[PDB]
Amino acid sequence: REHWATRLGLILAMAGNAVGLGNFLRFPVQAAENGGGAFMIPYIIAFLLVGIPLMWIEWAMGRYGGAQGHGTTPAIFYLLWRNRFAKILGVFGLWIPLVVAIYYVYIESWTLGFAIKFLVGLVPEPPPTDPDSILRPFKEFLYSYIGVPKGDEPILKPSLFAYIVFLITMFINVSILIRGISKGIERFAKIAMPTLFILAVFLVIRVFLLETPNGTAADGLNFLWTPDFEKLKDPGVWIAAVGQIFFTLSLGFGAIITYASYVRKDQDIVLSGLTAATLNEKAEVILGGSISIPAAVAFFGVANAVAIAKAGAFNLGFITLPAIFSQTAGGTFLGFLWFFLLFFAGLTSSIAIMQPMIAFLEDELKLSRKHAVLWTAAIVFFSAHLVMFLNKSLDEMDFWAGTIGVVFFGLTELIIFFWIFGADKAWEEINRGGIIKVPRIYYYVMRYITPAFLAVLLVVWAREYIPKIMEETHWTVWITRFYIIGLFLFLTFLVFLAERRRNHESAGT
Amino acid sequence: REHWATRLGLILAMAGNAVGLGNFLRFPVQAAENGGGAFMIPYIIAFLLVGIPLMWIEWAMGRYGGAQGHGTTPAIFYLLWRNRFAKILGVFGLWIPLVVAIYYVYIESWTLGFAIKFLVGLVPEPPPTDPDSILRPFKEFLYSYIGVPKGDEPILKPSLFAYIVFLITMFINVSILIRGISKGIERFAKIAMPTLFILAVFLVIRVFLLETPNGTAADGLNFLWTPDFEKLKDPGVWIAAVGQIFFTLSLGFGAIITYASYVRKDQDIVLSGLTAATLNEKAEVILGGSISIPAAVAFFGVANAVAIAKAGAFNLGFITLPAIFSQTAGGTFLGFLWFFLLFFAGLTSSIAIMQPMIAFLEDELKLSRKHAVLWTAAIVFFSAHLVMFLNKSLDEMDFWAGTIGVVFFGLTELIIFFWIFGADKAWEEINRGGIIKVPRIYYYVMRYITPAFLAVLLVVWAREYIPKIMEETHWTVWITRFYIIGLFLFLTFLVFLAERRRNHESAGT
Ligand SMILES: CCCCCCCCO[C@@H]1O[C@H](CO)[C@@H](O)[C@H](O)[C@H]1O
Ligand SMILES: CCCCCCCCO[C@@H]1O[C@H](CO)[C@@H](O)[C@H](O)[C@H]1O
Ligand SMILES: CCCCCCCCO[C@@H]1O[C@H](CO)[C@@H](O)[C@H](O)[C@H]1O
Ligand SMILES: CCCCCCCCO[C@@H]1O[C@H](CO)[C@@H](O)[C@H](O)[C@H]1O
Ligand SMILES: CCCCCCCCO[C@@H]1O[C@H](CO)[C@@H](O)[C@H](O)[C@H]1O
Ligand SMILES: CCCCCCCCO[C@@H]1O[C@H](CO)[C@@H](O)[C@H](O)[C@H]1O
Ligand SMILES: CCCCCCCCO[C@@H]1O[C@H](CO)[C@@H](O)[C@H](O)[C@H]1O
Ligand SMILES: CCCCCCCCO[C@@H]1O[C@H](CO)[C@@H](O)[C@H](O)[C@H]1O
Ligand SMILES: CCCCCCCCO[C@@H]1O[C@H](CO)[C@@H](O)[C@H](O)[C@H]1O
Ligand SMILES: CCCCCCCCO[C@@H]1O[C@H](CO)[C@@H](O)[C@H](O)[C@H]1O
Ligand code: MET
Ligand code: MET
Ligand code: NA
Ligand code: NA
Ligand code: NA
Ligand code: NA
Repeated sequence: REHWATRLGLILAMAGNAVGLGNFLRFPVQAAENGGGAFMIPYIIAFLLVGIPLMWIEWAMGRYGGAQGHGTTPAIFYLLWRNRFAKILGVFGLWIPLVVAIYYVYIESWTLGFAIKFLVGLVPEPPPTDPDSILRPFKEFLYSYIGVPKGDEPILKPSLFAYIVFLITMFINVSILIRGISKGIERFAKIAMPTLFILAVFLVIRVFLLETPNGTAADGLNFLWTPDFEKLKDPGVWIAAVGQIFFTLSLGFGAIITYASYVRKDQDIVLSGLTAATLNEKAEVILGGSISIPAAVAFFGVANAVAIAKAGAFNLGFITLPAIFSQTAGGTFLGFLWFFLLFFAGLTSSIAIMQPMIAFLEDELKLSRKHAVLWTAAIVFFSAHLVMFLNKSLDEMDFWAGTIGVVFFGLTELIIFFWIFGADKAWEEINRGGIIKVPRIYYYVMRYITPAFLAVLLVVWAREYIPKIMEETHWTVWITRFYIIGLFLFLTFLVFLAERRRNHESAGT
Repeated sequence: REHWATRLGLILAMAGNAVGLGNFLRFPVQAAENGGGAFMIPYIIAFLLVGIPLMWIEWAMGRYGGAQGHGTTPAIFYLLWRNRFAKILGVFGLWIPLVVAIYYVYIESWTLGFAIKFLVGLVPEPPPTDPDSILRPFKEFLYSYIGVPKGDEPILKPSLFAYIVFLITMFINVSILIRGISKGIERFAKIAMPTLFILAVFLVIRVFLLETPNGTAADGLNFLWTPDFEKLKDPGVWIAAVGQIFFTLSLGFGAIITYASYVRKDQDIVLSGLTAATLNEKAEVILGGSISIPAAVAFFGVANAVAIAKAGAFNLGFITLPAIFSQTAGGTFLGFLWFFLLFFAGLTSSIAIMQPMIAFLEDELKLSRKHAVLWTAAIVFFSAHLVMFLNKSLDEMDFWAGTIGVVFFGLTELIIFFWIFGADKAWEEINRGGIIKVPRIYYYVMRYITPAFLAVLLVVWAREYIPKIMEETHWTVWITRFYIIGLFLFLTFLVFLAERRRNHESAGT
C-alpha cells in the first residue's frame, strides 16, 4: 500500500483536502445569511463538539483500515462491525464523495474558466455609480458562461468555453491522481497550499484597503465578529453552523478516512489531525471571512451585503466580488488572483473527493491505479452532464449528498466506531502512536455529546425543514433523485462483486 | 453449462422467444399503417432475405459460443474476431436486450393488469351507437391505468394497481428464470405455447363471426392480403417491413444467440432455427393478423380502422378491441382471453430478453444463477421507473434499442460472422450437425445480399428520417438518452471487469 512520504506532506495534503471552495465561497454566504457574528458562536461550538472529535475519529478509522489494506467505508465498516448491514451503510462512504465530485469539479472548472478570462482581460466593463449598471455586466457574464435559462424550460446551456474548461479541469485532476498518493497528491499539496496561503493573504490585504462613502472593510469585520446572543436560541442558525463545519472539514465525505488510510499504522494522528483541522479554520475564518464580506460591506454597507449573500450561493463570489474589484486600479488582475485562488482551493479538494472511488477500485476490485483513476474520471465526467444541463440539479445533489448525507454519515461512523466497535477500543485506537493524547474530556464528548448533538440536530432538521422540500419542488428534481439513487445501486453492486472476488480468492489460497 | 433437455422444448422455447407482443400488437398496427396488403410483399421478401438468414446466423453464433462456455456477444464477438473493438461492439448485445426489457416488461404488466380487471368484471360500460360514446370509457380506462398527463407536464401517474401488477409481473419472470434453462424456461414454454395457440385460435374464430352494417371480418382479411404493387416503390414501407421482421423474430436483440448457446455443440440448428422462425410467422400473419384488424374493419370499415391504427401503438389492442368485444355477449370474458393471450405472449418473450444479462453475469462474472437473476431483475425494475413516470420515455427506448439498435446490430453480427470470421467457416459452422442443409443459394444471400440490403436500408433511413427526430423532439428525450447511454457505460465497465477477472484467473491456473 502507498504511504504519505513525509509528515509535512501528510499535513498539507489533509489541509488541502479541507481548505476548499467551502472556505472562500460557502462560509461567507452562510455567515452573512445568519447574522454574521450571530453565526460564529454556534460555529465555534460546533467546531469543538463536532468538528474536532469527528476529525480524530475519521483519521483513526482510516489508519485502522489502511493497516489491513482497506481505505473505504464498505470494508472499514465491516472490519469494525462484522455485519452485512455494515457493508451497505458503508456504501454511503463511496456514494457521497462520488455525488459531490459530480458537482464540485464542475464548479471548480468555472473558477478556472474565470481565471483564464480575467487573466486575458476578456471580461465585462461597467459604465463608470448605479449599483446595478456595474453589477449587471458581471451577472450576464456568469449567466452566459453556465447558460442560465432565459425561458420556461429548466434547461441550462453552458458556453462551449465552459464545456472545454470542464474537460481541462478533469484532465488536471487526473494528471495529479494518476501519479498516486506521495508522487501525486502529496507533491501537489506542497506546492498548492503555500501558493494558496500567499494569494489569500494578498487578497485580504488589498480588500482591507477598500473605503467608500458606504463604509470600510473594517465594517465588514465588525459585522462578522460581533456576537448576537439573541440568536443562540434560533435552531436554524445551529443547523447552518453544523452543516458548514461538516462541509468545511470534509467530514462525512469519506475523504478524510481514505487519506488517513495511507498513514502508517504507528504514525501519529492526534496532533496531525488537529493541525489539519486548525489550518482549515484559520483559512476559513481569517482568510475566507476577511475577503468577500468586507469587500461587499465596504462598497454596499451591511444591509445590502447581507441581501447580496441571500441572493444566491454564487452571487457574491462570481458576480459581486469581481464587480467590486473592477472599480479599482488593476482590478481585473485582482479578479484573476481571486479565481486562481479559488481554483487551487477547489483542485486540492476535488482530488481528495475522487480518491475514495479510486481507493475502492484499487483495494477491493484490484484495479491498477491507472485504470481506477480513469474509470473514476469517466463516471464523474459522464454524470456531470446532468449538473451541466439540468437547472437546479446541482442544488439537488448538494442537498442529498453534501448537506443531509454528510451529517447522517458522520453520526453513522461515530455510532459504528464508538458504540458498536467499542468506545474503549476506539479511544485506544485514536490515541495509539499519538505525539499528544486526546484530552480525557473528549472521551465523553465523543461517546455521549457528539452523537446526541447530531441526533437532535437531525430530528429538528427533519421535522421542521425537510417536508417543505419534498412537497414544494419542481418535478425535475426527480430526474436527479432517480439518477443518484441509481448511482447508489451501482456502487452496491460493486461492493457485492468485491465480496464475490474475495470469496473466490480465499477459496484458492 | 446448462443445455435444453429435448428438441421439442428447444423449439417451443425459441418459438416463445419470438412469438410475442410483436405478433399481436405491433404487426397489426404496422400492416394497417402501411396499406395492409401493400405491407405484405416487402414483409415476405424481408423474411426471406433477412429474417431467415439472420436467424440461422444467430443460432450458429450462439451454439458456437456456448461450446466454449459463452452465451453473450462481448465474448462471442471476441471469439470470432480477436480485437478489443469486438468486445465493445459486443456490448450492444447486452445493452439492447436490457433496454428493451426495461419497457417490454412494463407493457407486459399492463396485459396482466387488464386480464385481472376483465376477469373480475371491473371494466367500463359504454352507453348502448356513437363510435365515440363506446370508445371513450375504454380510452379513459387505459389512461387512468398508465396515468396519461392531463396537463402540460410530461409526467405519467400510474395507478397503484398498475404499479403492484408490474411488481407481480417482475416476480413471475423471476420465478421462471430462477429455475434456469431446462427446468425454468423450457418447462414453461411447453405449457405456455400450446395455451397461447389455443387462445389465439379461439379468438380468431370468434372474430370471424363478427358482422355489422359496416362490414365483416372477411373485409379485414381482404384488406390485409390484397397486394398493391404501386407501393413496392415506397422506401418507408420497406423500412417498416424490415423493422417488423427484426422485432418479430427477436433478431438483433442478442436473445436468440443466448438461447442457442444452450444447444449442444453437435445438435442441429438448421431445421430447428427454420422451424422456430416459421412458427412465429404463422402466429403473426395467421393469428395476429386475423384478430385485431378484421375486428376493427368489421365494426368500423377499412378507412376508420386504418385511422385507428395510425392513432397510436396501443389504441387498437388496449382500447378498440376490448370496446368492440364489449358489444357482444360474453365480450368481457373475451376481453380477458385476449389480455391473457397477450400476457403469455409477453411473458415467454420477456424471459428471453432478460436471459442475456443473466448469462453474462453467470458466464463472465461467475455469479450464481440466483444472484444473476436477482441483480438483473433489480436493474430492470429500478430502470423501469423511468418508463413508468416520464411521458414518451418508452417511445425513446423503443426507438434507440428496439428499432435502430436491432437493425444496426444485425448488420454488425453478420459482418463479424460472415466477413471477419470467414464466410466459409461461418457457412460450415451453420451447417454442422444440420438435419438438413441450408440451400446453397443462401450462401450468397448471407454474404452479399443481406448485408447490402440492410446497409442501403439504414442509409436511406438515416438520410431522410432520423434528422427530423433529433431536431423536432421535446427536451425531455435527453433524460432517457442520458440514462441509457449511462447503461451502456455501465455494461462496458462490467465487460472490463470480466476481462480483469479472466486475466487474474489465468495467472493462477
Ligand atoms: C459523455 C456524454 C455526452 C452526452 C452529450 C453531451 C453533448 C455535449 O454537447 C456540447 O455541449 C456544449 C456545451 O453546451 C456545446 O458548447 C457544444 O456545442 C456541444 O457539442
Ligand atoms: C483555454 C483553452 C480553452 C479555449 C476554448 C475556446 C473555445 C472557442 O470558443 C469560441 O470562441 C469564439 C471567440 O471568442 C466565440 O466567438 C465563440 O462563440 C466560441 O464558441
Ligand atoms: C442529463 C444530462 C443530459 C445532457 C444532454 C446534452 C445533449 C447536448 O445536446 C446539444 O446541446 C447543445 C448545447 O446545449 C445544443 O446547442 C444542441 O442543440 C443539442 O443537440
Ligand atoms: C467541548 C470540549 C472542549 C475540550 C477542551 C479540553 C481542554 C484541555 O483540558 C485539559 O485536558 C488535560 C488532559 O486531559 C487535563 O490534564 C487538564 O486538567 C484539562 O484542563
Ligand atoms: C422524470 C420522472 C419524474 C416523475 C416524478 C414526478 C412526480 C411529481 O411529483 C412532484 O414531486 C415534487 C418533488 O417531490 C413535489 O414538489 C411535487 O409536489 C410533486 O407534484
Ligand atoms: C426503486 C426506485 C423507487 C423510486 C421511487 C418510486 C416511488 C413509487 O411511488 C409509488 O408510485 C405508485 C404509482 O404511481 C403510486 O400508486 C404509489 O402511491 C407510490 O407510492
Ligand atoms: C391482483 C393483485 C393486485 C391488487 C392491487 C390492489 C391495490 C389497491 O388499489 C386500490 O383499490 C381501491 C378499490 O378498488 C381503489 O379505490 C383505490 O383507488 C386503489 O388505490
Ligand atoms: C426517472 C423515474 C423517477 C420516478 C420517481 C417516482 C417518484 C414517486 O413520487 C411520488 O409519486 C406518486 C405517483 O406519481 C405521487 O402521487 C407522489 O406525489 C410522489 O411523491
Ligand atoms: C431469396 C432466397 C430464397 C432461397 C430459396 C431456396 C429454395 C431451395 O432451392 C433449392 O435448393 C436446393 C439445395 O441447394 C437445390 O438442390 C435446388 O436445385 C434448389 O431449387
Ligand atoms: C435533462 C437535461 C436535458 C438537457 C438537454 C436539452 C437540450 C435542448 O435541446 C433540444 O433537444 C431536442 C432533442 O434533440 C431537440 O428536438 C430540440 O430542438 C433541442 O432544442
Ligand atoms: C470537495 S472535499 C469537501 C469540501 C471541502 N472541504 C471544501 O471546503 O470545499
Ligand atoms: C421481447 S423479445 C423481442 C420481441 C418479440 N420477438 C416480440 O415479437 O414481441
Ligand atoms: Na474547508
Ligand atoms: Na482544497
Ligand atoms: Na414475434
Ligand atoms: Na413470447
